[PDB]
Amino acid sequence: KPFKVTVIGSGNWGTTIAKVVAENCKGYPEVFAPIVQMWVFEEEINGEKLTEIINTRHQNVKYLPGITLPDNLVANPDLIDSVKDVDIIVFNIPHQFLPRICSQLKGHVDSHVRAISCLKGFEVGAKGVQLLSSYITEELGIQCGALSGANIATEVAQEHWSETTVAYHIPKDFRGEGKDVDHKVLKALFHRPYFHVSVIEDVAGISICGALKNVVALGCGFVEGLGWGNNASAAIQRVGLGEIIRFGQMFFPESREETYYQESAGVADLITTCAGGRNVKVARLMATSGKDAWECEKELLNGQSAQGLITCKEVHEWLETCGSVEDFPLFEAVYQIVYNNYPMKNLPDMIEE
Amino acid sequence: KPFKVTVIGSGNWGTTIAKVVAENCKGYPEVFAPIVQMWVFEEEINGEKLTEIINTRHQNVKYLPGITLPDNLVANPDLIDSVKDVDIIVFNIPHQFLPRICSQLKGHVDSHVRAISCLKGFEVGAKGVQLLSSYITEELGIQCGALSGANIATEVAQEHWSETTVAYHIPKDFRGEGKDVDHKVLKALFHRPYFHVSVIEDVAGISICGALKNVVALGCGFVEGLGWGNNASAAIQRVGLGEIIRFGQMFFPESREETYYQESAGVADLITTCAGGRNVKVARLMATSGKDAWECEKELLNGQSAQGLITCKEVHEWLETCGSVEDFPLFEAVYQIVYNNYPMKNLPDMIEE
Repeated sequence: KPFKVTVIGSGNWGTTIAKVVAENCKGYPEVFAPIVQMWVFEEEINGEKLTEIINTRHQNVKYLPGITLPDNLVANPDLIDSVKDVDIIVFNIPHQFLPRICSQLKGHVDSHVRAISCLKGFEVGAKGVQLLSSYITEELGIQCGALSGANIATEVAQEHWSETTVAYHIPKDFRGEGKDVDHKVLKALFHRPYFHVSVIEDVAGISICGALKNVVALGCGFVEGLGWGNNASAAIQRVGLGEIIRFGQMFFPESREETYYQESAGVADLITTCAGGRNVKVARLMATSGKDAWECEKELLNGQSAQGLITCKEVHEWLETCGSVEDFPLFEAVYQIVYNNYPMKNLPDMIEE
Repeated sequence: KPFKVTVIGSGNWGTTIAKVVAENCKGYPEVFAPIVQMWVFEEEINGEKLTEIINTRHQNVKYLPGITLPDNLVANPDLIDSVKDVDIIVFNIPHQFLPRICSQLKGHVDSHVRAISCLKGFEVGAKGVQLLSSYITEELGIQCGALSGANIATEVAQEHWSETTVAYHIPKDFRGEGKDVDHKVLKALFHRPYFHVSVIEDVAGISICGALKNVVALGCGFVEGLGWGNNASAAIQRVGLGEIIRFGQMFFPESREETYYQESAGVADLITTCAGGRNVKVARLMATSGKDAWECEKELLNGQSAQGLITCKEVHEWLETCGSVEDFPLFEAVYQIVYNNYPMKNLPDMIEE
């Protein structure tokens, strides 16, 4: 009768929503089962199992240090055991691990199971476009939504106020109240006083913003680094928002314009990304120094990557196979500056209408 | 036959817009008359006349120093002489001088004259709402549009790339091509490679943004100063944008939602204002110190004011007479914090949906 929730991922973002979910399961005992399972890929810190470190003193010592986890958030090293007659699966693993997790879950989940994908962005390249939520559905046979917004795992964990959008299309095989998941169940599952949740249907809209915003953030960084200021940056954000809407309606049609300017996953996530982050910082240094993206990527983010560098190439490849490159001058301009040696100062002329 | 253009202004924005217009008049000799007149309220410098300082060596030494003005930008101390059968009037003076300029132009303009107001914002209070372009139309009997975007006179003058929206409803009195002004004439009049122009109809939409953005910028400052970061700020911008749309469509129902998220006057102007400026800076200090607004206004802005402080009171008064206070929780929250002594930390609970 009540909904059993499992989180598949355990990382930064994985541990953090699993806490969000565990706090709501305790908060609504008539709706959700008391215990929340979290799939942790077994690792040993100082010869001690990570799964047991979490199952008292309640801290993900490696991926989320200093954050006290509820009591009902139980770590599980077995993927199939964590899924043992689950109702709601919250997918929170890096994109490169999705094919592994899906192949391992095939024939072990359940037709009744409904899922939510916390994986930001979508699949884009020369061969086509695909939502990661749709990959889950066609490799598991389960209904799958998305969670995305202007948020960072570190801030949500420290209970710093931010928002998120949760998108889910109610399926045909729905049977209502205390039996299946609707927008009320999803609102109760994720909403916290420090984490405002808006529940919608548009899974496509929420998803494309998560990737495309990073291409726009590069254009803002270029413009900031050149010393053009806030007004020039705000102009790229406006042009960028328009290109995100255009991309969504062209390839997912399907998608509501409203999602892009009304939701956290849209406009708010674009604003925060263009204000500060990996993509804007790398682009700003490219303009300051004159070094190429990857030189700047190495210098500032050491380990990690500015995902917009990959996205602008992938979007370009998809648009070349569509014959729709002319329709997105900002996306094209960012690609031309990053990969080829386009002047950067020519950005206004390239986007000029 | 060609369009004679006059700018009523001479200040920061006035001289800058007159430079933009003079550049385009020289650029389109088949559309506009060669000379552009600029009304300058006579003042003496080195005991010298400001009007003659501009009419060679072409510099507004007091209001726009270091900026070389074309050749065809002629300063005029006589209001009526500057309007000497003129086709297009560009109003660019501070809000407090609009009743003076209008009362002095009454019975001296000409019915065929079309105008553009560069005066940001609109009139709001307990008694009602009014566009300042509508005040011009009701006092002069001339059609009047608006010019607003994410821009600063200083940057546009320096030819630093930015954008603007120009809004104008084509009237019933319209003739067509080389006889009257349409969106093509307005695009040619204001568009520059360093100043991108988008021409629309929605005069109401672009006007309300110019005032309301400062109420939102206060909410961002509060949230930043509390140490909640970019994600919390982006959330207030998202909520704020929604409240600007809601306000526009409630009180100027002929307003298009599109204007708010597609145009420079909308989303871009909101982004730049919330990123940096008087309103965000004062609000940030209010959170940092704990002093009241005006104590913070004196400490940073010296001989300048954060308009949003007045606007949040004026909007509240209008909403009280409408009985629509509940519909705008963010606008109400900003008010309550500024005027009364509302905790500021309660901002998420006040806007919670």
